[PDB]
Parts: sequence; structure tokens; C-alpha cells
Amino acid sequence: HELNERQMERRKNTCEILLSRYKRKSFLHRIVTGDEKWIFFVNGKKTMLCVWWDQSGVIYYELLKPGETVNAARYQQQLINLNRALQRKRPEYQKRQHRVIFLHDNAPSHTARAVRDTLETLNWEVLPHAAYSPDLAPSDYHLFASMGHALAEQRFDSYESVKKWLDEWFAAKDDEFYWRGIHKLPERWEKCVASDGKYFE
Ligand SMILES: Cc1nnc(C(=O)NC(C)(C)c2nc(C(=O)NCc3ccc(F)cc3)c(O)c(=O)n2C)o1
Ligand SMILES: [Mg+2]
Ligand SMILES: [Mg+2]
Repeated sequence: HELNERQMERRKNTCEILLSRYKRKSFLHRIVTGDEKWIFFVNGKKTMLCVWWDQSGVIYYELLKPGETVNAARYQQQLINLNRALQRKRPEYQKRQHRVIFLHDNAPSHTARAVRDTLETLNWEVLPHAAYSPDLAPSDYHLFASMGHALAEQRFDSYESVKKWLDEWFAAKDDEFYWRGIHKLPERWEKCVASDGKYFE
């Protein structure tokens, strides 16, 4: 994708804001992030992985029934279920000592009215994210980057072989892999600013 002027300006401006905040007070340990990816399996079928994670590991994921997509109502329900997982797996959040900072992309179901309401009610801080920026999304440049290489060697048979493969694959990564993916953010933000909003190396 060739970025246009509007897109590069939004990327640079978003990265400046995040980087300057980071420099005043790091917030990276409070980020919960997530994204969707298709995973394919032959009987020409596919299932959507929806996953959320932080520097400690995977919090919650869903594998959708073959062919089914995330819409506004599904995403709202996912966020509610994710919050239940976060309470159970992240004590700093159950106790309200620590506000969730949520990083997701601008997919329409992510910004629909009902979802925006639900995020306000959960009262997670929603981080700015520019369009066409998977290079700035940890799920894309870290998690799915690693996962995609391993996936390419699989030939899944069933929706439940996928679920087991993901359970094992997620659990086999050490805490340090998750930590690195999140703490790569500031170096990425810096590169984007130095690129003036272009894609970078
Ligand atoms: C804008 C815009 N339009 N297409 C895109 C885009 O970024 N596409 C590509 C396939 C780069 C992409 N996309 C998403 C993603 O979620 N796409 C749905 C979405 C739609 C609109 C919107 F504003 C943001 C996101 C990924 O997660 C991802 O990894 N990639 C690689 O960005
Ligand atoms: Mg996405
Ligand atoms: Mg993505």
C-alpha cells in the first residue's frame, strides 16, 4: 500500500503524541492489545482468530465458526468476555489499581456506537491508532508475524485442531516474547516519526 498524504500525517502525528507521552511516563505495562486474523483449513474454509494480549501473555481469544465475521454485536460481547478474563488473570486490574489502556485498530466494528459505549462503560483508555498501520500494532508486527511462519507449516483438518494448535503455541512462548512485543512500541513510534509517517525498515 502506498500511503497518501493524509495517512502519513495521521501516522506521524499519532506516533509523536504516543512517544511524548511515553517519555513523560511509560504506560506500556498497562496496554492490552488485540486484533483479528483468518486461519485457513480444508474440508476452502477459514476461521477468524480474535485475540487479546499484554506483556504477560494471551488474556483471551475466540476462534469464530467457519466463515463467520466480527460485527458490532459480536465485538461488544467479546470486549465484555475479555474483561471477565482480565479480572481473573490480571489482579492489578481486578483491584482497580490500574486502568486498562486498550490498543486496537480502526476496523468499523471496533468504532461502532455500541462498542464505543461499551469501552466507555468498561472505562478503558482507548489509544489512538492510525489507519493502515499494522507496523504500529503489536498483534501484527509481533504476534501474528511469529504465528504466521508456524501456521504456514500446518494443514488443519478441523476447527478444533486449530484451537489446540493455538493453545499450545500461545503457551509455549515465554513471558519474555510477549514482553518484547509490547516494549518494541517506542522504537517503532520513533522510526515512524523519523520516516515522517512513511513505512519504515
Ligand atoms: C484503514 C484500512 N483499510 N484497510 C486497512 C488495512 O490496514 N488493511 C491491511 C490488510 C493492511 C490490514 N488490515 C487490518 C485490518 O484490521 N483491516 C480492517 C480495517 C479497515 C479499516 C480501517 F480503518 C482499519 C482496519 C489488519 O489487522 C492487518 O493486519 N492488515 C495487515 O486499513
Ligand atoms: Mg485488524
Ligand atoms: Mg492485523
